[PDB]
Amino acid sequence: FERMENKVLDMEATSQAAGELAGFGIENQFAQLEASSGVEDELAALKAS
Amino acid sequence: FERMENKVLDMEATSQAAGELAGFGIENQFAQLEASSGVEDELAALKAS
Amino acid sequence: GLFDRLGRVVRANLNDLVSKAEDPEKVLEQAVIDMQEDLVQLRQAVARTIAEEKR
Amino acid sequence: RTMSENLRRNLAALEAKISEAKTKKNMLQARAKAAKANAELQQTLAAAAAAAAAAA
Amino acid sequence: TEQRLNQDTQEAKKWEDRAKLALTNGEENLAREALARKKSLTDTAAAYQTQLAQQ
Repeated sequence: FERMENKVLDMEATSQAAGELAGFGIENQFAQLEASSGVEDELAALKAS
Repeated sequence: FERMENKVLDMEATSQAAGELAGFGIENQFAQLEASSGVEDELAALKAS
Repeated sequence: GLFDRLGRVVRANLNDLVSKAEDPEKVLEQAVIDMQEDLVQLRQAVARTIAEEKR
Repeated sequence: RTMSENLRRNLAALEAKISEAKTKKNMLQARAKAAKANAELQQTLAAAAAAAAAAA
Repeated sequence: TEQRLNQDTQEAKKWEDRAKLALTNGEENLAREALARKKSLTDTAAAYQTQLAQQ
């Protein structure tokens, strides 16, 4: 049981580190900003109407 | 009994997540708007008659 | 290294030799097909992680 | 549940650029047919001028 | 090309009308999405105008 628990903790850390590191990088990080789509000017011009 | 309850809860979550995620997407989301059909101008021109 | 420099030469010729086999008319629509089914695979994997947050 | 928000935004940003790509594909495939038709025409006019039957 | 131009001018009207419908329902995040679809259509229609006058 104890020998099998360590195998589980090795898998969990391997997955989380690879996912965390891919969470860096400019595009993924900019994609989290709300106004990131870049039409806010024509959106504002439409809102003016 | 307890072992069989968890199988049921796994099925329920798998179905709901796949259905929820397909509930996103522009066409399905626009289809929920009432005036989404796009004849309101000629409808209004008919109502004028 | 010298054999790095030779490698990068011979590797670049082969990559150019492929690049002029690409017909713009056929490959340009296949690229969109590939990019569409990539989204079908991705959506399945995402939903499978949503099921476990729920759980 | 902080990850699923990130993935759920990344999934929508993808389909937005598929839609753009598919609209451009149509315009490019049109231009490639026009350019190829004109290339065959300009090749025909050259060979005619090279025969120069009216000079003979 | 004169057929294609007449589609993309009338398809952009559909997405402009849908954006206004979204804002009257206050769904401003969905209005942005429709405006992104419109812009790509008005930019390609301008290419058909240039191509067609030259042809």
